[PDB]
Order: sequence, then structure tokens, then C-alpha cells
Amino acid sequence: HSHGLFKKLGIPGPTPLPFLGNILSYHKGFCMFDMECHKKYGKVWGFYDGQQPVLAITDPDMIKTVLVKECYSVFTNRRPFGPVGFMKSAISIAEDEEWKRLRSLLSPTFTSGKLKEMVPIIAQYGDVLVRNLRREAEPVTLKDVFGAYSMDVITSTSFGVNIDSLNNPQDPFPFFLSITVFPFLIPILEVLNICTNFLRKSVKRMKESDFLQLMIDSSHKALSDLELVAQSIIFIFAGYETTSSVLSFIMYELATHPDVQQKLQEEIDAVLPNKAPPTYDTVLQMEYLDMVVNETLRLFPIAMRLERVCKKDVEINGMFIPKGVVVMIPSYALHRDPKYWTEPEKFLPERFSKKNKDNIDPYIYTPFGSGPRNCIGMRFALMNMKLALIRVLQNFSFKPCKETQIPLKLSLGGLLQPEKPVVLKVESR
Amino acid sequence: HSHGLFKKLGIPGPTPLPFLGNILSYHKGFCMFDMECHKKYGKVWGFYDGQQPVLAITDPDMIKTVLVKECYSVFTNRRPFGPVGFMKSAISIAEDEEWKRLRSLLSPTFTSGKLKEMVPIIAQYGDVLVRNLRREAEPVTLKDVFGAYSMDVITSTSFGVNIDSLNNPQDPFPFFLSITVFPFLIPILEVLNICTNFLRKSVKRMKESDFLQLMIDSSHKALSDLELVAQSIIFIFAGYETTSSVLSFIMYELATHPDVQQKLQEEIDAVLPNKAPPTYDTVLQMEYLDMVVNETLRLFPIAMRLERVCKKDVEINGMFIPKGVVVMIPSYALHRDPKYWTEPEKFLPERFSKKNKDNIDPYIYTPFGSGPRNCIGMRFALMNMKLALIRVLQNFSFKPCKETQIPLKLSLGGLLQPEKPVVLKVESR
Ligand code: HEM
Ligand code: HEM
Ligand SMILES: O=C(N[C@H](CS[C@H](Cc1ccccc1)C(=O)NCCCc1cccnc1)Cc1cccc2ccccc12)c1cccnc1
Ligand SMILES: O=C(N[C@H](CS[C@H](Cc1ccccc1)C(=O)NCCCc1cccnc1)Cc1cccc2ccccc12)c1cccnc1
Repeated sequence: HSHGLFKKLGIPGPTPLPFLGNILSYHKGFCMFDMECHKKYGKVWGFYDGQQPVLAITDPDMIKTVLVKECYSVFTNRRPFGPVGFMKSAISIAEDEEWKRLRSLLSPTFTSGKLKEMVPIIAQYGDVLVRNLRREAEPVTLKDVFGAYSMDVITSTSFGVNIDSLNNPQDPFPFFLSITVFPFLIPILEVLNICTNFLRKSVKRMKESDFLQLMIDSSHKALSDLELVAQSIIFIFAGYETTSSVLSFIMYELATHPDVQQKLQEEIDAVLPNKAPPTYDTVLQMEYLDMVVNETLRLFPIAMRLERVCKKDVEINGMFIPKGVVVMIPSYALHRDPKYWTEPEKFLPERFSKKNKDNIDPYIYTPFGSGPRNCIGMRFALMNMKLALIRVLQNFSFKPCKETQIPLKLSLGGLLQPEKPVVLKVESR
Repeated sequence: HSHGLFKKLGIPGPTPLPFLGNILSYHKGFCMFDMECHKKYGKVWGFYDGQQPVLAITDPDMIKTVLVKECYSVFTNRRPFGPVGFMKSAISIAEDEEWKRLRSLLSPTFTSGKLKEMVPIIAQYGDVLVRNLRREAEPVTLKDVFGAYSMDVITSTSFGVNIDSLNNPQDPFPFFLSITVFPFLIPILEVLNICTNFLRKSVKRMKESDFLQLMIDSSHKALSDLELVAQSIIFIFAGYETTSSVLSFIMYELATHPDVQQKLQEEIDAVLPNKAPPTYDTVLQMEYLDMVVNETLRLFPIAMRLERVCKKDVEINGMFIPKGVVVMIPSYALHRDPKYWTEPEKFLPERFSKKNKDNIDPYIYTPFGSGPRNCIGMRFALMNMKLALIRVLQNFSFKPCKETQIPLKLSLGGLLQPEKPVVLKVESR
């Protein structure tokens, strides 16, 4: 069918098989597929997820045109996910005009000062972590401890609840993607009644009569109860998973690089002497801390792939793109590209130093994306993580163990998840 | 699911059943449904074809906004038909940018002078009709004789072929619409390989090395062989069916109204004395002839329903419409509306007289639609029909028979087709 598209465009790529397209080459994960295609075909290439044509671009100017220059008019939406039901109205899933409203509706949640009156609330949960951390079983599953914290902070910044997750919490947060081959079955399930339930109303209950309160405020600017919940489901998952997952990845690199973990712990002692309470302005000046979370986001991107659906015919940077093609930016392949990073498989936070910050193109390293559809909780995630990295390193040191996977191997599937959990030996001072 | 839409909009209509919506009320045809809903709910009402919300409008200013004012930006497309395959690129089926190109590509086919150098070719096939008509079996199936002619003229104006259809032609030109209830299965069949074949290449053969020649001319302005054929399939079907079907409907009203058939035959004798050959300018001045084809198009519209898919949220004439709603204009219900026509079930061509032409709103009587997506072959159809009505009435008179359905009843399904064919007794002079 559409498998002759890239042939007619003069665009190279792996020859697709009938119906399946190129999905068979995902047997080592799409990152390995993206990197190998990046080396065999160059700056641009096309392939097929089933019968869906995907155009991969690695040129920075062209990437900037897709994510920024032609976002509103052409590349407004990502690949349509489903079946979801009412979750179609979630901001990270909605399209065009409905998303444009949801973005403007939820933008003021993480402004400059909106995060400033969060630290007094976030700081309290930090101690709860150091208390549950101070346990002396003289490794530790870094994910659960970080997940307990990250759930406690996003459920508190969005709504009013604290949860010492030493006991059981209620947040219940895969291997199913046949649609990517055969997605034409999504409209089948949109009427087959396919989707949350416990949380689909547990959130809905919230009346409180602030993310929750800056929404019940609900002129072409309304918000149903399900809409309230649909945004809450996204914010809770993103605040729990993304934070905790990256925090554990950061700790793995700190344990396997004692010089970096030690030089960072020196940074926290100086700027915050006598283990002073982390404020909103002390985080924003620890420079080496910023480099450490930045270099970890390079080697372990949560996206791995950035994508935009072409909505109408375009010619960008001297190349025509038809409607309905998914334009993909292989962030993982670009973050590991030896053409932009020397020894790219190595953990070296000096890439983001004061002098080396200029050599980085902001359209090759895009851990939060860019443009109007970038990560809306980027600054909340950076602050929530850095507030965590500061207090946990002011008190503890982290060290490998016999139950630690070294070198850490990432699930060769479709998730910035490790094969084995990060279990590090925690030591105290 | 979406069945609560019109309830939340304050818009009345028949309460839908699960999954089916309101399709059950089509048991007397959608025209009866449109007329009865027009009388029970007023100027605007909504219903569901399955789970697809359809908004019916009868206000002329609002109809003008949909068909004309907001065509390019909002109401660019009709209901997506399928499964078709390569026929998706046919102009009457394509969407937005692809249709916008196909319209500009095929517009010059029926200009002012483009039809003027057609009459010398069309006139020859007229005689072929009067020859096959002069047969004296002293009724006649009006459709086959008209269909033989209308196929001979559109296959000649578009490509080079004549066909005395006294013998067998090759044009092979239903009752299947489950999709209207359950259309989510269309993308299933777009990959299940569901569609023409004989004609899918019989047309393709055309090389000729003029509709065919003004296309092989095939910069973002190309046309594949299938595209050539896909447009040819539409032009052939429209030139054969629409012409012959309306011609037979016109003859039925002329046979059942001898005063109108006689007054029209007087009109042809005067303007064209001594049965002078019909030219391009003699057709354009027979005024009563124009009224007769106009009044027949009122009682027997080929559309019955005009529809546009709402592509983005709009507020038109003080009413909000969400994305994805099909806006329907019930042409049949409006053509039979006693509020705009006195005794609307009666055949009275004086409604379109010189003085009575002003009382007609051009957005209540829309047999060819209006706006950028109107009938592109309107003037070719009007000329091709009037050129036929002139010569066939210059020689013959048409009269009811025992094998004639009086009063004629239309298929209560979804087609301007009669229940029984128009079989009239043809007499000569
Ligand atoms: C280390 C932490 C995080 C990373 C690396 C990350 C990464 C990303 C990326 C790559 C995108 C897509 C950008 C694009 O396609 O151009 C995105 C979007 C988004 N992020 Fe995050 N994210 C993080 C944390 C969070 C948090 C804490 C929230 C809290 C609400 C959040 C909410 C969202 C939403 C709602 C979107 C979709 C925005 C839209 O569709 O308009 N993210 N994020
Ligand atoms: C009595 C004869 C005819 C009638 C009553 C008729 C009626 C119509 C109507 C109601 C529409 C839709 C307009 C709208 O939705 O606003 C249409 C569209 C169209 N007609 Fe006809 N038609 C006739 C003959 C023809 C002929 C002879 C052709 C020859 C090519 C033709 C080609 C088309 C095409 C291609 C479209 C689609 C235009 C587009 O999608 O841009 N029609 N017609
Ligand atoms: O993942 C698909 N689309 C997605 C859009 S839906 C997806 C559904 C979902 C809901 C609840 C839990 C888990 C998944 C969704 O809401 N996620 C973002 C919600 C929270 C979050 C996570 C991470 C960074 N910030 C924010 C596009 C998308 C948006 C934002 C961030 C993303 C990060 C990685 C990958 C995709 C991303 C997809 C996959 C296969 C086929 N088609 C579509
Ligand atoms: O009929 C559907 N859509 C249609 C768009 S496809 C339809 C498919 C088809 C191809 C070949 C033979 C018969 C049908 C198509 O090409 N016709 C127009 C082709 C010739 C023609 C006929 C009549 C007046 N002029 C021109 C919308 C549409 C366009 C133009 C004129 C129309 C007249 C009456 C009704 C619909 C019309 C539909 C039905 C159910 C569900 N969804 C969609």
C-alpha cells in the first residue's frame, strides 16, 4: 500500500515487508534500530511501523522547523494513542484546538513563582525520605524509595495529601503495541468500550469546597469532571515515574563514578553550608548539579524518540513531506552520536560545563523536547529532582553492590527502564 | 458515548438508541426522517447515524456560512467514504489540500467556452438517440435510452469513443451501508484490500500519443495513472447516471403534465424554427425549458442531503459546533417545505418564472450545492440535458402507459431512484 512512499520520494531506508513494514528490525529495541539506520542512511531516512510511514530527521535546522517553526500550522500533534476513552481529553494526548486550550489552561501551573511556593511543601517530604533512607541494613532498590517520594510530592503539589509510603500507597500505575503494526483497530476499541476506574473517580471525588484548585475554577474555556481527572492522571504519572526513574538513573552513575559523586557532594556542602535547608534559589545555582542531571538525561532520555504527525503538505529545508507521515527525531540516537559527542557512551558531566555548554546544539540534545509541545512540567521536574539529589547526598553516599547490574543494560523494548533495578549500597556519614 | 453531545448543547432531536443512534428511524427513508424532524424540532436539530453526531440546519444564512463563508477554513470536506483504495484520490472523495489541488487541476474542463466546442460533438449523438427513438413499437424504458445517450456523450467529451448502445456497451456501473452505523471498520478494509478492475485499467490504457488530454499533461502539481483513472471514474459515472436519471424524471413530469410538455414543445419550435440544429446559444435562451429542469430538480434532488464535516470548533450565526460533527442540509426536506413553496408536492415550473425567480432563496433550493465544493459539472450537466430535451421533444411526444407507475414513488432508501422505472408511451409527429 503506502509502502512505496519513500521509494517514490527518493528517500532511503530499510525495505519494508508486507503488512509488518520494518517492525521486525525492532528485535533489539528501536534505539538500536534508530542508531543503525542513522549510520547506514545518513541525515534523513524513512521506514514503516506496519503500514505507517515514519520519516526520521537528524538535521538541527530541520528539527527546529518541525518542533518550533511549523508547530501550530503543521506539526501540532504526535502519534494518536488509543484506545483511551475519556483519556482522549488529556493534554498529553489531545490534538490541535483542544490541546491548544488545555495548554493555555494548564500553563500557569509551573510559572517562575508558582514553583517558588512549592519548595516549603516539597522540603518536608525530603526529610521523610532521609528518615526512610537512614535505615541501616548494613543494597537498596533506588526506584521504590524514589517512587515513594515522587508520588508524595506530586500528589501534594497538585492536591492535598501526604503519604509516608513505608506502608502501602494507593497509586497502582505493558508489552502491548500490536496497534503500531495494525492501528486501524483503534477505532474498533473506541466503540468496544476500552480504556482507569479506581482512580477514574478517586480523583473525581476531589471537591475542596494549586493544580486541582486552579481547574475546578471551570465561554469556550470549560472543563468537565472527567477532563479534571484526565489531566490529573497525566500529572500524577509524570510526577511519579519520570522523577523517580531519572533519580535512580542519576544515582547509578553517581555510584559507578565516585569522583563525580564526591565532587557533587562537595558542591552541596559549600553552597548549602551546615546542611542548610534547600531553598528555591540554592538549587538554581549549584552548577555541577545541573551538569550531572543534564549528562544523565543525555545517556538516558525518557523520550528516546520525539515525533510529530504531519497534518498538511510541507516543504521544509528543501524537502517535501506529505500529509499523514510521522516525522521522528531519534533523540537517543542523537544523544549517542559520535559526531556531536566525543566518546558518547561515557558519562562525562563536563560536557555541560560553562565553556562546553556552547558546543551543544539545542536541537540535538532535547531531553524535554522543545517548542509549544515541550515538557510542560520541565522546570517542576528539574526542581523536584534537584531538591531530592541535594538532601539525599548531603547525608548519604551510594556505592555498588553484588546485587547491582554493572554495566546497567536498558530494556531493549520501548521504555527508559533498566533491565534490572538499580540496587545500590547506601552508606551514611 | 458521544450520544450525549446534543443533550449537552441544548439542541433537540430524536433520542438515540445505544450503538445504533437514530438509524432505526430510516425505515421510511432518510427524507421522511428529515422532513418529520424538520417539523418536530424546527430550524436546527441533531441526531446520530450510529455514534456519529449529525447537525441538521435549515436556516439560509447559516447554510450560506457552512457552504460558502467557512468552506476553506472549516467545512472543507464531506463525510469520509470508504473503503475505496486508490479511489481515495478522486476529486469527489479527496480532502482539504489534495482536493484543493484536484479542484484547481480539473476546473478548466467546463469553462464558458470549454462547453461551446462540445455541442458539435454532443449534437451528433442526439441524432443517434432520435434514430433509436424513432422505433415504432406502437411504453419505453426512458432510463436505458437516456443512459445509452449520456454514456455516449461523457465518454466522448472526456475521451475519444462513440458507442451506438443499441448493441452492448462496456460501462457496468448497492444496499450496503453498515458503516454508517459502524464506520470504524473502514480503516480495517483500507488494509483488508477492499475497493474497480476492468475499468481500473481500461481507462488507464488511454495514452493518445479534452478531459483526458488536459490531464496526461501531468512541482506539487502531478497526477499518477491511478489519479487519472480515479478522476475518470467520477466523471464517467456522473455524466452517465446524473444526466440520464434526471432526464427520465423530467420526462415523467412532462408525460403526466401535457400542458407543460406542450407549452415546452412550443418553446422549442419558435426559438429553433424548422427543427434547427441545437447550438450552444439556443439552449441558453429557452427560458421555459430552464424552468422545467429547475422545477424537476426541486422535486427530485440528486443529493437529498448536503453535508460538510466540521474540521475545527466554530461559532456560526450565534451557535457553537464542535469538531467532528457532520453538518447536514436537508435539501429534499427544504425543497418540499411548505414554508418556502406553496403546494410543494406539486409540479409547477412557474415557480422559476421571470417574476417568481426572486422569491427563491439560493440556499433553500440547492440542487447542485454551492460554494467551492459545488457540482463542478453543473453547467455541463445542464447543457447536456437541455441539448437532449430539445431534440427529443422536437420530434416526439411522451404519454403515460399501463406499464407506468402513477403516482411515481421514489426508492425510500438513499438514492434519487424510482421504485419502478419510468416507462412512457412515446408518440411521433
Ligand atoms: C525528568 C523528567 C521529565 C522528562 C525528561 C520529561 C520529558 C518529556 C518529553 C520528551 C515530552 C514531549 C516533548 C515533545 O514531544 O516535544 C514531555 C511532555 C509532557 N510532559 Fe514531561 N517529562 C518529565 C517530567 C514531567 C513532569 C513532572 C510532568 C508533570 C505534569 C510532565 C508533564 C508533561 C506533559 C503534560 C507533557 C505533554 C505536553 C503536551 O502534550 O502539550 N513531565 N515530557
Ligand atoms: C443533473 C446533474 C447533476 C446534479 C444534480 C449534480 C449534483 C451534485 C451535487 C449536489 C454535488 C455536491 C455539491 C455540494 O456538496 O455542495 C455535486 C458534486 C460533484 N459533481 Fe455533480 N451533479 C450533476 C452532474 C454532474 C456531472 C455531469 C459531472 C461531471 C463530471 C459531475 C461532477 C461532480 C463532481 C466531481 C463533484 C464533486 C466536486 C468536489 O468534490 O469538489 N456532476 N454534484
Ligand atoms: O506514547 C505514545 N504517545 C504519548 C501520548 S499518550 C501517553 C499515555 C499514558 C498515560 C498515562 C501513563 C502512561 C501513558 C501519555 O499521556 N504520556 C505522557 C504522560 C506523562 C509523561 C511521561 C513522560 C514525560 N512527560 C510526561 C506521547 C508522549 C507525550 C509526553 C511525553 C512522552 C514521553 C515518552 C514517550 C511519549 C510521550 C504512543 C506510543 C505508541 C503509539 N502511539 C503513541
Ligand atoms: O456518498 C457519499 N459521499 C460522496 C463522495 S464518494 C462517491 C463514491 C462513488 C463513486 C462512483 C460511483 C458512485 C459512487 C462519489 O464519488 N460521488 C460523486 C461521483 C459522481 C456524482 C454523482 C452525483 C452528482 N455529481 C457527481 C459525496 C457526494 C459528492 C458529489 C455528489 C454527491 C451526490 C449525491 C450524494 C453524495 C455526493 C457517502 C455516503 C455514505 C457515507 N459516507 C459518504
